[PDB]
Formats: sequence, C-alpha cells, structure tokens
Amino acid sequence: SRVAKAPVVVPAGVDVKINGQVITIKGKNGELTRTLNDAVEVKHADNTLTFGPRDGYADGWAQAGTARALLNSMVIGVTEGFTKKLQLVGVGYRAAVKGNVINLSLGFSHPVDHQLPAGITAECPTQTEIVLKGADKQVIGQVAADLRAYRRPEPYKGKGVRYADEVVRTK
Amino acid sequence: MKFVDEASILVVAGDGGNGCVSFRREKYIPKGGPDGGDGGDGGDVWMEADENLNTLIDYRFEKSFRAERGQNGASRDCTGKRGKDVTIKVPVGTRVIDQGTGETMGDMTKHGQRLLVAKGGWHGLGNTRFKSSVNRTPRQKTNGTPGDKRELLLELMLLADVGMLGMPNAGKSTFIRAVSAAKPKVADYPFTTLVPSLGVVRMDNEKSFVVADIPGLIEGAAEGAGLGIRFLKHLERCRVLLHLIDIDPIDGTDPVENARIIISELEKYSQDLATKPRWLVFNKIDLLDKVEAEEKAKAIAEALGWEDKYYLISAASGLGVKDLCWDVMTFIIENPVV
Amino acid sequence: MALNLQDKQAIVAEVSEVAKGALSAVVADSRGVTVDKMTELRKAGREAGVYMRVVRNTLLRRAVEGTPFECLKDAFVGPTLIAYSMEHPGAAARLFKEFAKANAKFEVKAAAFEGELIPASQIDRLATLPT
Amino acid sequence: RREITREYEAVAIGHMTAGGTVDEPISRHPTKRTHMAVHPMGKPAVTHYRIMEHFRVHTRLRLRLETGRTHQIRVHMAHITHPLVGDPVYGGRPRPPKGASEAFISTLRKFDRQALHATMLRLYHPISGIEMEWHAPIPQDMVELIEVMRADFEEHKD
Amino acid sequence: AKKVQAYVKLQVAAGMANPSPPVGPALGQQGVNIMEFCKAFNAKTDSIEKGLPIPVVITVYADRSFTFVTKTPPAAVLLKKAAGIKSGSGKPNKDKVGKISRAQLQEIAQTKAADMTGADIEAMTRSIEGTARSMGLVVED
RNA sequence: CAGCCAGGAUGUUGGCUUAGAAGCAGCCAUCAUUUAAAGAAAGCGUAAUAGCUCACUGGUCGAGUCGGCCUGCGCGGAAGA
Ligand SMILES: Nc1nc2c(ncn2[C@@H]2O[C@H](COP(=O)(O)OP(=O)(O)O)[C@@H](O)[C@H]2O)c(=O)[nH]1
Ligand SMILES: [Mg+2]
Repeated sequence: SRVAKAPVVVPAGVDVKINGQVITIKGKNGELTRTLNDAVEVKHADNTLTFGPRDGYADGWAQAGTARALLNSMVIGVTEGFTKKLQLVGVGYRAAVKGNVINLSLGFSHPVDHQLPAGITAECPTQTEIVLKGADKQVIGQVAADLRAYRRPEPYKGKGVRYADEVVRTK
Repeated sequence: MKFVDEASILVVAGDGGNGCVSFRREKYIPKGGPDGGDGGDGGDVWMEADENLNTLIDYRFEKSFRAERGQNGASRDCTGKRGKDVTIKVPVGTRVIDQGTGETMGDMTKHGQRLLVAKGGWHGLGNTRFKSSVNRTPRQKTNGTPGDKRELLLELMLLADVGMLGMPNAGKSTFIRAVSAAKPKVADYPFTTLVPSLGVVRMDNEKSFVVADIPGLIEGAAEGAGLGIRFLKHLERCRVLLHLIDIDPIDGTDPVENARIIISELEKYSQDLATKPRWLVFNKIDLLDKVEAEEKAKAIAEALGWEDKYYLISAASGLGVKDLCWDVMTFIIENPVV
Repeated sequence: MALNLQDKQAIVAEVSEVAKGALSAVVADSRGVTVDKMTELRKAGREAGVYMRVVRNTLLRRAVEGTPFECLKDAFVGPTLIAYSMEHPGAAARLFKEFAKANAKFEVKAAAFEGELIPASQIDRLATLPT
Repeated sequence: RREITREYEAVAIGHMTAGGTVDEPISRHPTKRTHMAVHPMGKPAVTHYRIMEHFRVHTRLRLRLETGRTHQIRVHMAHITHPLVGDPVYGGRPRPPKGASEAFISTLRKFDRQALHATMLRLYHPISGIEMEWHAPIPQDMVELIEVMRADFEEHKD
Repeated sequence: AKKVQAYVKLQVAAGMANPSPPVGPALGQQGVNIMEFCKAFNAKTDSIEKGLPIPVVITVYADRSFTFVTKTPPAAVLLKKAAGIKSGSGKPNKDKVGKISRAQLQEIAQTKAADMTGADIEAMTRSIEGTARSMGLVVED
C-alpha cells in the first residue's frame, strides 16, 4: 500500500528493460531478470517507477508493495553491492575458498565442499572468516543460510558458523 | 552443568489391578460359568543411580512421578499385565528423607545400585477364583490393594573423597587451577565460586582422588552472610579435610582470630563433622619472601593450637602443590574404608 | 501526542516571550550529549535561572505558526533542525556568541550558528556586543 | 489426654520401604467373635510405625501405639497387608522365603508366638512430677529370630 | 565525561584503609592496582577529613597509573552523622521514623565543590531534601 | 501510528535484608528540579557494576492510525481399519 506510493529513484549507469512484465535492471555490478505475479505492471518515467495494481484482484496493494521492495533489492545491488559476514568460532574449524567452491573442515570425517552459484563470489580476508559478495538478496541470503545449516550454533558455547549481525544466546 | 539444585518429589505407586465380575454367554446357551480373571500387579518405583546426571534439575521440573496402574480384569479369564516399574535416574550419593518421623532409606555409594522406594498395590481376585458348589454364582470380587505413597526429600551430596574448606577469596578455586583438570571461575572478589565444581587429580595409574569445592562463609547460624549450611551439606563423606588459611591478605585482616572462629563454627554444624582428621595448609606465599613466610607460618600454628606440619602451599605459583598431594595420597591408601 | 490544549499554550507562551526578547542564536544538536546540555544551559541558569527557554519545536507547523505574528522574516526556519535561545534581559547579550565559541567544544554541528534576525542580517560571526 | 508414650518392638513379613501413620476405624469382626477387624464405621484409631532395619522377606521395626485397645497394633500392621511374623490369629499364612535354610524354617516353627515386645516406657511420677525412663531387654526368642534372619540375609542376597 | 571509558565507582567510607570484607580487590582489575589507593587518592581526602564515603571515576585508558579527580560525597551518607539516627530504615513506612528541619541540609549542601545545575540556590535547596523521606522522614520546611 | 538519525542524564553507588543487589532477589512513602522531551523505571548479563533497551521527545518521510461492540460467510479444534 504505502510502500508502492513512495517513488523510487534509479542511479546512473543502469538501464531498465521493459518487455511487458519481464524486467532487466542490468547495471555495473551484474545482470538479473525477475518476474512478478502477473497482477502488477511496470511503467517507466523520467527518474522514477510507478507500478499500480489492477482491478478485479482483492489483494491489489498487497503485492504492489512487494514489487518495489523486490526492485529495491536489485536496484542497489547492481550499484552498491551486497556483502554478508559469517563468523566461524571453535577449535579445529578451518575455512578457505578455492576456485568457485568452499572447503570446510568443520569436524567431519571428510571435508565439506559446497559449490557456489555463478553470480556470487567468496573471499577470506583471514583464515577464520569469510565474506560473501553477490548481486541479489534472494540468493545471497540462502547461500549464507546453507552455510549455517552445517554448523547451526548450539546455545551452550556458540560453536559453529554464524552471521556477524546476530548474536547467539548462551545458556 | 553450571548449577546445583536440590528439591523434593512425590512418588506414588500404582494400586493393583482390580478384580472383574463376568458371566460367559455363548451364541446359543444363555447360561455359562462365572467368567473373568484377576487384575494386574501395580507398578513399583525403583531408585537407580546415574553417572550422567549430576543435579536434581529435572526434579524441580517434575515434582510428581506416577507408576503404571495395574490393568483391570477382563472376560475370558483374562488377567491384566503388571504395571511397568518406573525407574528414576538419580546422581550418585543422594540421601532421601521422609516426613512423620521419617529417616533415610539407603545411602548410594556406587553406580548400579537399584533401591526399592515404592511398592505398588497387588492385584485383586475375580469371580472365577471364588468357584464353589454352594455359592454356584459368585458375585463377589476383591478390591485391589492401595498403592504406597510417600514424600521424598532428595538431598544431593557429593562423592568428595578429598574435601577442602578455606577462607573467602583465599584461592580455593585457584587451587583447582593446579594439576587438577577442573576449571572453576577464578577472580579476586570474595566468594568467587558458588557452584561446587569438584575436580579429580591423577598422579599415576591405579591411583587418583577427587577434590570438591566449597566456598567460605562468615559466622552465622542462620542463612545469613549469603552462604551457610546449605553448602556445608555436601560434606560428611570426605575422608580427609583440608583447611586453607591466607597469609598477609592484601586488604583483609591478618588471621589471628578469624582462623580460629571458623574451626569453632564447624563444631556446631551438626556433629563437628565426626571430628575427622583435618589438614591445615597455607596460601599467598609468593606475595612475600619465601623465608619471611616461614617463621610467621609456624607462629599461627601455636596461636591456633595447631601441632601439625602446617604445609606451605602456593596455589597460583604452583610450588609445593605436588608435595601436598604426595602426603595426602599415602594417607588415603593406608586407610581404606572399613 | 496528547490533545491540543497544551500545544496552543506552549506556542502562546513562546509568542509572548518574543515581545520581551532579544538577540538569539541557533544550534543543531542532531547528536547531542547531556553533559554538553549542562554547559550551554547551565550558563543560562548561571545568569538568572530557570526563565531561559531553549524549547526545540522547529517543525514546519509548530514554530512556523508564530512567525507571521512576530518576526515574519524568520520564516526560513522551515529547513532542518534549528534551536532557539531567547533572552529577556539585556539587548544582544554575550550568549549569542557562546554557541559559536562552543562549536568546537565537542559540538561539531551547531546549525552553522546562523543566529537570528535582529537587524535582518545574514549568517555572520558577530562579536561586537554590549558587555 | 493421651500423655503417656508407649513403644513397641515388632517383626513383620515383607521388604518394607518407609514408615508412616495409619488412621482406620475399628470394630468387631462381623463373623468371628475372636477377631477385631478394621471397619469403616468403627471406633477411630491412630497408630504410628517406623523401621530400624530390613531383612530378606521380613523386617525389624520400632513403633509407638497411642490407644492400647485389644490387638490394635496387629490389625493396623495387617491392614497394610504386612502381617506380623508368627501371629496365628491375625498374621497371614506361613510363607517361607525362596532358598530358605532348614534352620531358618525351624526357627519360625520354634518361634510359634506373636512377634511383639515393649521396650521403652515413659511415665510421669504421681507426687513428684519427674519423668522416669526404663528399657526392656530383647527376649531370647527375638534375639535368635533376628540372628537367623541376619545370617540368611547376609548369605542369600549378598 | 566524553565516552564510556569503562568508569566504575565503589566505596564504603573514607575513614577506612580499603578493607576487603566490604568491597575487596574489586577496586579495579583492568589495569588498576590496589597499592595506589593511599598514594594519590589520599592526597586531598586526608587533608580535610575522612568521615564521608566518596565515589569517584576511574579514568584509565592506557597508563598503569590514574588521572581522575575526586568529587562530592553523596547526599545521604551525611544523614547518619549530622542529621540523626544511623541504624537504617528498619520499618520503611509503617510509621514516622524521624523529623527533618529546614535548617538541616541547608548550608551543608552548599559545601559541594563541583556539583551544580544552575545558579538557582533555591533549586537545590529543596533538591538536597529530595534524597530525604526515602526512609520514613518528615520534612519541616 | 510505525520506521530511520540522536537524547537517555541528573542530588545519586536510594535506606534496611545487605558478603555482594546500585532499575532490574526482597518495601514504597513512589519522591522533583534541573534544561526539559525521559521513570529512585517495564526487559538482557553477571553480584552490582560497566553496557544493550523501552515508554517519551527532537528532525525527516507525509495521510490515516489506534481496539473495544453487534453481525453474515470462513479457519483450527475434526484420527480407523
Ligand atoms: N599471588 C598469588 N595469588 C593467589 C594465590 N592463591 C590465590 N590467589 C589469588 O586469589 C584470588 C581469589 O581467589 P578465590 O578463587 O576467590 O578464592 P576464594 O576466596 O576461596 O573463593 C585469585 O584471583 C588468585 O589470583 C597464590 O598462591 N599466590
Ligand atoms: Mg575461590
């Protein structure tokens, strides 16, 4: 509702492709294309985007607000870049990146090799930490979530892999 | 595994399976024998020790334990199954007390001992057991015996082979930072350690002993001074008692009377701890000169009437900690439990 | 917010102070400190006491309402946070330059000490005041 | 007023667990004229019992009786289906334990009386007001009864 | 007065010599020793009197020593020696504990060295009594 | 209204039970005066300490927000050969 009312400004160097409903917001930091629920259309203005609902649909403003936020997740990604921080704490935990895959010595009997998607790269400024850089929220969140699925920290010592933003409670 | 708590629970034993009355009726004949059987014996309660459990935390969570009630009798001369005996996992060294001039049931010293606490009720009788010629139609049945009910005061008390008591912030937890593998929280403030984190020392194969931690306390008969009798209860199976006295406290008073009153309050706890052999050791010797703390160490002994070796121990510095362990271990071996 | 009784009274009291006001300064304490709050206002209590008002209500429809009635040229407070420091005794007292001198005293942002409009002037560093 | 305290020593059957109190009204047996059975509409009664040590299938126990009516202690101990040892009138049918020695079975045959004894009595002097305390030595039959049970318990269970 | 700078304050009295049972070695553990309590702390306190507890900031950043300044004692620690009883509250409000006159805590409250919120003397005249009647006292202003 | 950028301080470590509790174990007379927009205060983390916070206000966004009442149609409550 109110989210759709607010206009959104697009930066320079990024183009907006309109082919009906499919939209391309390719910029200086990669390319991506996303689709809506066939209920909210897109219109191009001088420096803003207006979407609007369509009659006959009860939800209406409900999914229209999701549209801008969906664009908001991919208008600054191709301009600023998205970085998520993951912390590995514990004795014997090893983390490194090789090529486009990550090898983790998390205490398994065999090393864990996870294949990263094409549009997301990884780097380890220090051995015990890793930074994830991507172009869209939807994939980068899951990749970080998948990493935590191996070592979801326990509430006793916090040992395992965890995001830097959240704090693991100890009991 | 960071807190110790004690509470009381209510155990109830299932009464026996009640008898049944019935009369078999076939598809053609309407008159049949007095069908029916007995009940099921009530489920008992067994008091079993456990290594993994070390507190009574679940017992505060669950104050009531229900045994399986015996199944009632059924037709076709059916007898109900005996109620399953509920087994309760308890840390070793527990003592249990009842009401109404109650007393202890049995001391647990080793794992594997199973103690009988509650006897379930015993099954009743059906009409078939009352078979006779003159009656010829038994409508009588015997009610199951009621189960046994009692309230248990679960007292947890450690298997401290070597028990030690010392002055507040005298380094009792620091003494565990020695060869002892336990890691109690250590800090300069008084009563740093409140939870008893017992440790174990293994000098060599076939020979080891456990050491418990009990914080110091001020002279109070009641629960005053924060700490008191609730911590002294973990004692009373310590074959050796260790006394720790500070030398030249940084801010406290030098021990000339406070080291004597702590002995006096031990007398009034319950029985002076059966006058067990108490060993007095010192601490805080690396702060001053080694030779300076020699003459003043023995001066305290006759000041308090102590005629023992008055061992000088540096818990933090680690000098002499091994010498005390050798002496106590020989004393332990030469005096087995008998 | 509560009902409108105190809002009218608060502005009316502020308006009545304009008739007996003097030169005033401004400050933008977006990141303020209570310790600093007890420096430029303890001086206000040092002079006479509690009479000094530093109420900060520079909203587009809170302090602007009294602008047409008194000091019409002060309509340019519509932009971002601006505070007032009104002096009843004396004409052009030394408190005007206090904020400018205290700008570097852990008060990095002080609304550029644009001041008020006694002579209908612009942003300046005024130090010639009756002492 | 129930001021005088009375103590009894008794031996019963069964592996006891803990003491307690029994409060059951009692009247005459409906059928047999030599039995005094528990009746819901009987005379109210209070009795307390404690335990000093257990045995194989028997026990040695100390208890206090409040009202000294006819055979009060036996029925209240028998109302919890734990009858006295050797009692022919109120105790249960003979039930020797599993793996009992021949000497043990003879002792129960030899001890053919009721298992009851009073040890400690407390009284208040009539014209002085000073308590007296007296104790009764354990009778010889009970000495051997607990002796044979102690040997049997220490041999079979151990 | 600039940032958090890990400031703590604890004391029981000024007439003592840093006793252990009341407070102990908790007078500093992040670079503050215990032997310096009688070198510079007892430089101005010992000059006048030791009869009122004094809280004070740590102010230690990277040096072994300290660079703090002592401040005024609390308003209620004086209620024991120059106002009346000293046992404590006892019954909080079951009855009237004591009586406080306007003469009391009037001129002594001005003895504060650096503790002031405005020059209005009347402001803290009734604010020093603000600490009062927290135990069952009666004001007679 | 909810968000974002900040304020959260003061006489003040609030008196007894207090070893240690000082908004966060036990009692509130519930103080009020300082600039005001903020309470001797509802929650983490320990023993307080130190820090995270909240009601509240200031600035920006700029048009509905808040939960009680009656009622139609719905959802879970609803597992068997
Ligand atoms: N220098 C030195 N310090 C010690 C020694 N023993 C204990 N301490 C210190 O005493 C402090 C407090 O000891 P604490 O664990 O509180 O003993 P408690 O009072 O019995 O609980 C610790 O921080 C140790 O650093 C010693 O032998 N030498
Ligand atoms: Mg210790």
